[PDB]
Amino acid sequence: EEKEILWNEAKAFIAACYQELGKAAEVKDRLADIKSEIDLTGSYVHTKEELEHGAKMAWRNSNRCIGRLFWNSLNVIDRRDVRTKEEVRDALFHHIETATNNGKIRPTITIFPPEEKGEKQVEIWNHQLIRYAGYESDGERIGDPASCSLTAACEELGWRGERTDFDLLPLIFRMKGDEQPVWYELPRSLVIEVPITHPDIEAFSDLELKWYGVPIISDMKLEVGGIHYNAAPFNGWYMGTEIGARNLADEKRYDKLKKVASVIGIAADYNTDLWKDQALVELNKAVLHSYKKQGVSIVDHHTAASQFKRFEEQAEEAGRKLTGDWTWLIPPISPAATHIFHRSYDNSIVKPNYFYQDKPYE
Amino acid sequence: EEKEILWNEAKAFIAACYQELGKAAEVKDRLADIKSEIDLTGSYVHTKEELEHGAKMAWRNSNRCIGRLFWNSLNVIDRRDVRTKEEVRDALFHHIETATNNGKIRPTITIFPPEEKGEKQVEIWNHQLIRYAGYESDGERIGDPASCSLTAACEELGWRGERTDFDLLPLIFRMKGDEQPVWYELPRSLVIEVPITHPDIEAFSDLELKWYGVPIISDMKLEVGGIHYNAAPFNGWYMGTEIGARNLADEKRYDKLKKVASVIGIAADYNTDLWKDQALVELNKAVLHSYKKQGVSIVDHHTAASQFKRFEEQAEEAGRKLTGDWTWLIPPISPAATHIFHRSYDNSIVKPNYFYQDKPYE
Ligand code: HEM
Ligand code: HEM
Ligand SMILES: Cc1cc(N)nc(COc2cccc(OCC3CCNCC3)c2)c1
Ligand SMILES: Cc1cc(N)nc(COc2cccc(OCC3CCNCC3)c2)c1
Ligand SMILES: C[C@H](O)[C@H](O)[C@H]1CNc2nc(N)[nH]c(=O)c2N1
Ligand SMILES: C[C@H](O)[C@H](O)[C@H]1CNc2nc(N)[nH]c(=O)c2N1
Ligand SMILES: [Cl-]
Ligand SMILES: [Cl-]
Repeated sequence: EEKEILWNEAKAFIAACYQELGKAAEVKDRLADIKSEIDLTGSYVHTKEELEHGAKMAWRNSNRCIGRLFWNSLNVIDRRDVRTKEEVRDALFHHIETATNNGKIRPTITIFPPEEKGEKQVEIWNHQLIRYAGYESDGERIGDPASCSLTAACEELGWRGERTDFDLLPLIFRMKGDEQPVWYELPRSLVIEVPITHPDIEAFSDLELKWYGVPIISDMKLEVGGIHYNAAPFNGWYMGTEIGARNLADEKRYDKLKKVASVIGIAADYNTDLWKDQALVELNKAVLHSYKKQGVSIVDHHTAASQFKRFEEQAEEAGRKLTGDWTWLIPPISPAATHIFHRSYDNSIVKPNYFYQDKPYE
Repeated sequence: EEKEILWNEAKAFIAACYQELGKAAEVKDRLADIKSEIDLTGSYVHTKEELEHGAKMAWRNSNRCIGRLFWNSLNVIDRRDVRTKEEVRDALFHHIETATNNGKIRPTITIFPPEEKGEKQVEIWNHQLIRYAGYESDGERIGDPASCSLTAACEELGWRGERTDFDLLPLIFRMKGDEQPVWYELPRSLVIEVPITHPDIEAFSDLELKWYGVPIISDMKLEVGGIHYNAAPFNGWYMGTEIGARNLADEKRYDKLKKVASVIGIAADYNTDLWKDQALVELNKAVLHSYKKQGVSIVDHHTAASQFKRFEEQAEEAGRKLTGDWTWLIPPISPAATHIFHRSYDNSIVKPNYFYQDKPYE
């Protein structure tokens, strides 16, 4: 049955991929080649063209992503050749470097060898290649609470964090055959961080807030034509709200809204004063201002929504069905000021796509 | 089949209603009475107790309502006895008066005779008993655009609006047997309006904004035990965002955000300045402040969310399944600052409930 799934998915993908690439006539021969290869080896190997476009199609089908307009300009790095943890580490290091691009962020995906028969060749433990550690012990909470479990797992493996609020987690991944994952400290020269300041309010720097430049999802599975790339880290640039309205605002994250209200000089006593709402706006203005001042790529949620509208138009123009998750597409601040809020979306799963997978820790 | 639907719904409602009222033992006899009455007349008549609790159950099942905590304190006015348009008008006038309660708004529903065999006894054309007219002609737009079609329909019937931005629409409803609906101008002494001022910014009054005190939905069908009350106007108090973030903010409504940005002294040039977001906050602070200053009941979205959390707890406590529409429950500003955003809801339709129905105009 597993083979049948692979072949069925392969047929659907190769047809669709080759149609889009204008290689329609080559479908029959390519499928035959694949049909034998599956019959022989229990799997098949993508061409670079199929892989590159498959990763682009997968971004295009990401229902929760508001930034899908630029799906076709995705930078794909093919690292199916890696065999050693040294190679994995250097690929991950390289991904950070080239994607960061001195602030002018390049949407990039590095693709590692896929699962053979459910067996992972490489298993990345990081949720993001760049993320802050989190600590919770006897009342004392430090750093990013969302990283508490991974941090504890890393401290099992001989790593120790400095316990600032912004400890960079090391890269941690496990190779096929090894029982334990290895970990490597990130070179600080590879990680751009942005100090959060406010354009008008000088006291905002007293919060001593900062965030990393590049969000690189590293725990999701890329599925292309029945092939499971469990290790394929990808990145874009931040939408400001992700940092200002969530990472730094959520009670179960950095929980900074009360201190923001204090530095911007407003009371945090009454719900009717809408101080949380005011704090969210100024903090999100601070985030956008800070990234721009440092020359690190970022987009506000209004501009992002406009771009997503173009994506919707582009999709209809090309005769493709649009899919999307309304609950995720709406920004967490002023969503009714975007068009997204005022229309509906089909939340169907189309492949190729990126999927969740179980954590090896926890 | 229609009778079978009525009887099936009647069985489900009477059982459930009487369980909750602790009148469990009376279910059998009451159902027999109903079974004969349906067999005889093609319908059945609710007791005052069933009607009152049915309307309360219906509010409790309103998936899109964030204010369901106070479902059991709903003030039910039984006007199934009305036969004349004079009686309908005076009932509607009375509803406005008693619900307004000099600002201390009482959640109230006035229930008119139900459909007999799909035939409406009374047909209310108003979307809300109190709403502003809207005009669009050769480029010129005046008032509330959402009322454009109803306003045009009213001006067919001999009514004429003054064409201010806040013309009160007349009550307009049609009686069984009449081809045309009648219309009655609202007494201004019955309608509380709130001038919008800002607590800190004096120039906000230059916008000359205002809104009516009491939102009274009048075009929805209340369904109770198979009985269709197509005319049953209900009201609560406003959540501030409904006015500040939607009615006065939407481009297809009053579209006031640019003028708000001007009076609060910020530029409306760059998306990255988040001026819309800032304008939304100050305008919503203005709305809340204004209603409080006038002693007209209103609730901010944070407090409302807290109350809705209690409703969720109350529901689990009493062993009732919770249903809700996530897309409607989240407030249009700072939704991620509420618990609603961070959990999911089953959007199943439970009866009794309130439903949409076709407009007689349009
Ligand atoms: C170009 C800049 C990009 C922007 C501004 C953007 C924007 C967003 C945002 C705001 C989210 C929601 C994240 C959250 O709430 O946690 C998101 C989710 C997502 N984006 Fe993008 N994105 C970008 C690039 C990409 C790229 C390059 C890919 C992959 C090829 C991608 C795939 C996804 C996926 C899979 C999710 C869902 C993750 C999840 O389920 O939690 N995006 N995007
Ligand atoms: C007590 C004060 C109340 C508050 C603060 C409240 C809050 C809300 C809000 C904010 C909405 C969304 C409206 C919109 O976005 O257009 C809503 C919808 C709704 N509420 Fe309530 N509500 C209250 C009382 C009531 C009452 C008394 C009923 C009926 C018995 C009711 C039934 C509904 C229904 C049926 C809807 C959905 C209307 C639609 O589908 O568009 N609510 N409520
Ligand atoms: C590619 C990208 C761009 C962007 N602007 N922002 C992001 C952030 O995306 C996130 C941020 C946090 C969680 C998440 O979901 C992936 C995990 C998978 C395991 N379950 C929890 C969610 C995805 C990514
Ligand atoms: C009872 C109540 C309380 C409250 N705070 N706010 C409202 C406002 O509710 C609305 C406000 C606008 C539209 C609407 O929906 C009913 C119509 C039915 C016909 N289709 C369009 C929506 C419901 C009601
Ligand atoms: C398409 C989408 O369902 C629509 O814009 C909804 C979203 N959530 C909402 N929520 C409320 N309270 N009121 C609304 O009118 C809407 N509109
Ligand atoms: C329960 C609900 O789906 C959950 O809170 C979602 C809502 N929408 C979201 N949207 C984004 N972009 N990111 C999120 O983490 C969430 N969380
Ligand atoms: Cl993030
Ligand atoms: Cl309204």
